[PDB]
Amino acid sequence: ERTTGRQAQISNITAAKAVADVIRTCLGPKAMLKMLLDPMGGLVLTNDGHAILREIDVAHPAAKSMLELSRTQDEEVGDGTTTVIILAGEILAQCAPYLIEKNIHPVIIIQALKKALTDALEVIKQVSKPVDVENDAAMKKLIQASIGTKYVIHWSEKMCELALDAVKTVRKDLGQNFEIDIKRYVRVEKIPGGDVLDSRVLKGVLLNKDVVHPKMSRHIENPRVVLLDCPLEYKKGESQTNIEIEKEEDWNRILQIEEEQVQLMCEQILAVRPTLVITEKGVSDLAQHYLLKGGCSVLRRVKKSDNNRIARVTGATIVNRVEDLKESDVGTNCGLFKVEMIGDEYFSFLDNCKACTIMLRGGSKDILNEIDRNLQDAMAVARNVMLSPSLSPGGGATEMAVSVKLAEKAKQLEGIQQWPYQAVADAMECIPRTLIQNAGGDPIRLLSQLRAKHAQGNFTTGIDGDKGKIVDMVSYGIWEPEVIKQQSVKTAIESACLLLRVDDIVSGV
Amino acid sequence: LLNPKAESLRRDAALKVNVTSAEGLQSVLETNLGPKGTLKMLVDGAGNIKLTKDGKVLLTEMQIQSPTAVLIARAAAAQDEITGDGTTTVVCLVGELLRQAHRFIQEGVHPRIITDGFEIARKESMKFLDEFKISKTNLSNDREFLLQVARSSLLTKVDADLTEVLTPIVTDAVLSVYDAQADNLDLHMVEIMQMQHLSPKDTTFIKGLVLDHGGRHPDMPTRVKNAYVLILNVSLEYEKTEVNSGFFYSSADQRDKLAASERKFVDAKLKKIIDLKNEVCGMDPFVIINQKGIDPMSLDVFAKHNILALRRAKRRNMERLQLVTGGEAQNSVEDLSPQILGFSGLVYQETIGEEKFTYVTENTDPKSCTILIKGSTHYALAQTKDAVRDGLRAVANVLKDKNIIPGAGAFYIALSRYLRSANMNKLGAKGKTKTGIEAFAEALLVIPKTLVKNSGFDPLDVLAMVEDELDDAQDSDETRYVGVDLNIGDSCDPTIEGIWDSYRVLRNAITGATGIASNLLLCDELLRAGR
Amino acid sequence: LLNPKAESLRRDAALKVNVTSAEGLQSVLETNLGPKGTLKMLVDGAGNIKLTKDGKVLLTEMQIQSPTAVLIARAAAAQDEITGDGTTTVVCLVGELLRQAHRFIQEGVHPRIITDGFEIARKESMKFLDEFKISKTNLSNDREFLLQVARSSLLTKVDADLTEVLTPIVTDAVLSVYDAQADNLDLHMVEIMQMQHLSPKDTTFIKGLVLDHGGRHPDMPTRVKNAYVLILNVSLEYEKTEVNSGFFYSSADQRDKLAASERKFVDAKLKKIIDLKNEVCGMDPFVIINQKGIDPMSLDVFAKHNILALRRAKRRNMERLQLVTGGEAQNSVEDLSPQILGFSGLVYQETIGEEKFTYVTENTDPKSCTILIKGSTHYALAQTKDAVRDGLRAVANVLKDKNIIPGAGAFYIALSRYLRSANMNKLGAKGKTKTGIEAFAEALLVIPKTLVKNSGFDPLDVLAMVEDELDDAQDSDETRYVGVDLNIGDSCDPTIEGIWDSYRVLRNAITGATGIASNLLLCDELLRAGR
Ligand SMILES: Nc1ncnc2c1ncn2[C@@H]1O[C@H](COP(=O)(O)OP(=O)(O)O)[C@@H](O)[C@H]1O
Ligand SMILES: Nc1ncnc2c1ncn2[C@@H]1O[C@H](COP(=O)(O)OP(=O)(O)O)[C@@H](O)[C@H]1O
Ligand SMILES: Nc1ncnc2c1ncn2[C@@H]1O[C@H](COP(=O)(O)OP(=O)(O)O)[C@@H](O)[C@H]1O
Ligand code: BEF
Ligand code: BEF
Ligand code: BEF
Ligand SMILES: [Mg+2]
Ligand SMILES: [Mg+2]
Ligand SMILES: [Mg+2]
Repeated sequence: ERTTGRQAQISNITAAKAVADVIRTCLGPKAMLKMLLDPMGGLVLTNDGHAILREIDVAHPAAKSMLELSRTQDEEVGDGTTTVIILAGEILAQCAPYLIEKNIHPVIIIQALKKALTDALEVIKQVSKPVDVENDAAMKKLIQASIGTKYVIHWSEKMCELALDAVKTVRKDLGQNFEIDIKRYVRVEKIPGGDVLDSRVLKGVLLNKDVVHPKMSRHIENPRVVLLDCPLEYKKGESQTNIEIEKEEDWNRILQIEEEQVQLMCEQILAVRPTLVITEKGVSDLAQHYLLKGGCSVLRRVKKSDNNRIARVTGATIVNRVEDLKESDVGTNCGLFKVEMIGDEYFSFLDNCKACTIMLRGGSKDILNEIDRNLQDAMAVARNVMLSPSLSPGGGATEMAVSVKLAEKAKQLEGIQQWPYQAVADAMECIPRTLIQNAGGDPIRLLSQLRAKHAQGNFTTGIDGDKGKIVDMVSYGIWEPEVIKQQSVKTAIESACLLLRVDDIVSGV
Repeated sequence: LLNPKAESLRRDAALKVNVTSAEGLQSVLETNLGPKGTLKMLVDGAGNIKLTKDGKVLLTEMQIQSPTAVLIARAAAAQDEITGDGTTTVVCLVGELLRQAHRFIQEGVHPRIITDGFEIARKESMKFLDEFKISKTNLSNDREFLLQVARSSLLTKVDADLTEVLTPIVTDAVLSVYDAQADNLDLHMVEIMQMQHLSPKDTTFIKGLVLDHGGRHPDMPTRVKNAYVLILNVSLEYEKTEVNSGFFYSSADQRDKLAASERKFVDAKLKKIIDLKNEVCGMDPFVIINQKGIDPMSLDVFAKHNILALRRAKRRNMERLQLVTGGEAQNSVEDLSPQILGFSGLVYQETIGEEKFTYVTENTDPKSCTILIKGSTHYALAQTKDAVRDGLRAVANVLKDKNIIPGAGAFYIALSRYLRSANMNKLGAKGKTKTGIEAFAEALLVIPKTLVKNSGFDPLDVLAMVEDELDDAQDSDETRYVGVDLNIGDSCDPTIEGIWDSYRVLRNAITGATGIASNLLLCDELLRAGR
Repeated sequence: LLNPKAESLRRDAALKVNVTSAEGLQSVLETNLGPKGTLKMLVDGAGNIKLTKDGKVLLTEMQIQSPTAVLIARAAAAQDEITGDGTTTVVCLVGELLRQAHRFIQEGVHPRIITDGFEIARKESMKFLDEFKISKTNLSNDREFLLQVARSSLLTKVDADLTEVLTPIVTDAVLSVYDAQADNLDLHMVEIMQMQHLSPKDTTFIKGLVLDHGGRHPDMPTRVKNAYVLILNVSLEYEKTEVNSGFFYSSADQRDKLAASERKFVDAKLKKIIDLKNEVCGMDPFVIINQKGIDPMSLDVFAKHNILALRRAKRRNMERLQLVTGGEAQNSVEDLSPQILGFSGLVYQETIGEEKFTYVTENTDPKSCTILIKGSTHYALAQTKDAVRDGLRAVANVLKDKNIIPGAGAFYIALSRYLRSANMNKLGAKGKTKTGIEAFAEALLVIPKTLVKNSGFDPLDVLAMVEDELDDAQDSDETRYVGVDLNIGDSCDPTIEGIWDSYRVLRNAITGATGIASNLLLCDELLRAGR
């Protein structure tokens, strides 16, 4: 029913702490795969944090808040998902003692944490170095960084390629910020089989819809594309259109009219001399015929999302009513119209030998979803940099810097206001630690050394994954988008600040 | 830690399970592997008996609940859905792979080291294949070689004598649709009409296209010898007003006048065709097929002029028939030219009691055949088709990929050995990562062993023989392909027996099984949350 | 085939299960193996917390339902019931043995070939042991060597600092009861009195015998300094007529006369003793113990003459006390001589609130000590005893068998290697039977691996080291014992560290585990019939 007092507080903290506990063995280069079972049927074999926590229903309110943190974070940057959860926990946990043990009110611990966040954020931008968003080589060895710790690493280079080759493709600066809608303009397409490398980033689209009529062009050299909303069949009246006939030879009259309007429609289209007509709706058998000899291949039923991406790699602006069909609505700038038959399943291409279609190949419909998600992380950190050319010391280095500059300051602040501040510092340290642990090396040992080396000797010094020894980032490098280090710490400290505002929990609508 | 409900095998228990299951599924399909496999007869909850020996069949035909057994099944189906062959091999490969790996996990080696090894071995395996394959000239018309591919991928599911019956019927079909001079082919153009009555040994190869829907009218042509063929697709039956309509006669017989007025729209478009069978052969030297319907009154008109009229045809037959005859798929009847009908020699409608069966025999430019599968029962008619498909997509693959691989597990016993002595003096690998490639190597010996395990002769022994009769022609130089003879128990030359594994299968089997296994091994917790 | 009900895992499924289970039980007890093991805390259905790290404890303390898990448990209990040590090792040995064997079964080799190999290897193992052992002089009084045996079989279940506390207390006890000059010993003569209060580190060694039942009377001797001790066994309390009897007084006080008449039978036999404590030390320089009872009125008589009277003593103490004092176990009081009492120096009754605790300190011819186990709680008092026993029966075994074996898995890593290169150039085996001995050989590496698996340092790596630091002193000749150092991760000399495995344990561990495993492998069907 009800639970006021530290009772509340505790269960919240423990709850939140437990959330972390699950995916903590998923943060690191040697991170394991949490094969989860969804209710609907299938499975999820991913190790990408947010993709795990999504597939786990929780009860305790805090555990629900803690769980959605991984989502809002997966919405800002594509990466840094697992990290925010672990941090968001350790913060609450590291407050636990001064929260009750040292009887500090939640207002005070909040007043400090909100303060320690800003200072902490400084130390992030302070250690961050900028980068050439255009230097293909830098972007690659940047995207590569956030491809490690995932099944997609055995082709790491191959991945950053398909990543950049797609981030830049749908990009479109615009200024009067840079707009990169990976979502609506980079439709992926996972096709079972082949090899990983056998996957490319076609600059166009790929529909499996075949051709409306047999004897129709399998591939127009340079096709003239015409995209339209409206269907291709005899329309009807949006009023009480009811016909009364007693005039004998009138049946034939009307029944004919239908053929007649389908004709007109074919005309208006055929007019601008098209070779490829792709409509979102249907295609009357009649209309097929008049578009056959009219000289063009037809494609019926294609999703809006599928269509509007075509209209960016054909230029062919989509148009509804045909009696208004302009000639500006061309089909210029569009290579071939291949129709490769991929294992008993016909496809259609529209490459040009603004929106690309990443086509992945692996070894199962299952294994592909691993790739797709892994790729998304790549293609997202690429976008981040595109809109914030700043990077942060990976290997948990940044995380340790903030640990010290804060630890130092806290110790030199004096007042009850110090303890909560001190905790944010002590908290931060958990990431290089989770890393060192999931590496196998001795946490107490490596950290003391990493922390010390940090205290003076440079701040771009994190821990090396497969190794387990402290290395300098600059050295073997593994910087990550500075944006990630923003959110991870922004919302984590917020989460903590929210849950700490709770002193009572109640049940009933 | 947790929240109520939601179970989860963790730590090495989760891996224990994963491997457990895999090993299991493996053993259950090992039986239907090799020509000397086992024919299971499974019946569903309705009593539909069905025979098989095709891993895929048995696999999608069962209800599996083991999560690991699914990820392995799905990846195996995804293989018969691309290479059309080797669905069985891949389940063994991911099984045996996990066993071989679990041995070094069980001793301590972190799984990530056995997975690293796998990828390394995988590449080296796929390199070795490209050096192992046998580029066969695009030169088709080598029906001899192809008939060995037909039998190869057939004995894997056929009544022996029936292998010899289907071996040609398949090859000729693939060829018949394949377009010489490199190019390509779409198997969809090989209709697979199947009919009951008379055993599955009686099945036949039609160079044309056989269909069901015959001329449904008494006074129809029992057999149109030598004639044109019209590819029709416009509704030759009564229709209605696309907008709400109704008749309203005020006069006694005005009724009647309006009666014919409805049918007249038919004859309008129906005349445009009937005079075509006049305007061409209007004096005897003929048949329309039509995808849509043909009502009674209309069937009369066609039966009147002796025009075999078929209705409701398989819509994909538009394209198939448009090759069996040549004539354009005539959608509308308006712009209908007499110089666009198709041509077929004998086009006869074999009536089999209530069942109609129109054939499109004698063609000039076939380009689209029909494998007529005969068979007394449904269970056989089923399996026979599942044998043809798994052996037709098998020949057409020998063409697509202009390479082939010696069977009898030659490639496996090879790659296996190679990797062993490779890293011994390669070190082009890693530190303790040698384990994983060592496993992968030993793993591969699934197929050869299992191949004989099914035959009979002791796996361990006969495989030992191949390992000997092999290096024999190595210590004497020269290349000699070696495989397991599943009849004697000695080794033999796959190429000489006529035993071939399609290249694209092996390329999508190894990269596949590893993808699963190697991703399974990195699994450390099986959740089950989210009501 | 069958009859309703009654299930039965058959074919290789039955073997699958058997090995499955074994492997399992194995993993569950691996943890409490080695000094660097794991302390589990198991609670029953009543809430009786109890700590352990002794395979036997954990094993008989659990409810197992797996048939194979029983045959393995029972054979493991049958080991702690003879050698008193190594209950854990034997479960691993039968586990790992089945795994190593299942590998060659899985490849084809008939189990009967792997069992044949086992027996062959077994003999060769037991031969090798007799050549590996270390005959230690029957010369006891080598408390130094024995104190290393005490610590060896103690760190396997002790709080470290407490090992040093019990290491002597055990050895001195074994010695104290052992009869020098070859002869023999019966551990039963080492009372193991245990009492609550004050941690299990405070436990003590008594050269005499400590007991509970004190002198239950106020005016009793709080401490009989220097005196005789009477071993009594006749009922010193009221009795009844062995045949149905009853009193019938007709007179007012005839009642009374008959009152004392009943008690008088007591004093009759009771006088024969009270004058003995006169007839000896009837002037001060004393205590009776009695197995049976001593009613009130009688306790007065003894308390009157200052005779510490104890009643209801542990009946096996007749023999233990008959060594702590020398005096004959005086059954009846008739033929009771004053020259047959026993002698003890300070015999004081430490009263611990309601609890009485009489000690029999200062003895001339001990021959029967008492290890007083102290301990705050019951869980500790439990485990501490289970540690002493498993380490006392451990020292007394070093004596019985005048041989010893270097620990740290020296003998295992040895026999393992031996068998490998043995048959390579022995052929004193059989045909395909080499498999079984090969397995058995590889099998043995359980203990060394598991030993370090618990410590931490990677099994595969550290064991590799021993395999090196070993042949190093072989390619240079000379014999050098090698074992796994569970502190560093390098090898070391067991003999130098003070690490010993009792001979009789190893002799009954190998012959044991093989007996089970080898008989399990020949199993092909698990019935479950006969309601
Ligand atoms: N190559 C590596 N070596 C050491 N640390 C790495 C390496 N790769 C990722 N990191 C660090 O680990 C975290 C990223 O791990 P990851 O498993 O990808 O979690 P997320 O889902 O948040 O990306 C960051 O702190 C990053 O600095
Ligand atoms: N007669 C044969 N002798 C040796 N190997 C053969 C023989 N015929 C075909 N095989 C083997 O059959 C194996 C494939 O088994 P099959 O039962 O066809 O399952 P799938 O093809 O679904 O994996 C191939 O590896 C091939 O080497
Ligand atoms: N400190 C040590 N270093 C290496 N081996 C030791 C050490 N101390 C005892 N052992 C090993 O302990 C093993 C026995 O394990 P234990 O836990 O005593 O189970 P059990 O004795 O019931 O089999 C022996 O094989 C012995 O070699
Ligand atoms: F592992 Be994270 F989501 F890239
Ligand atoms: F049995 Be397989 F699919 F050839
Ligand atoms: F753990 Be054992 F019984 F020495
Ligand atoms: Mg990442
Ligand atoms: Mg096959
Ligand atoms: Mg022991």
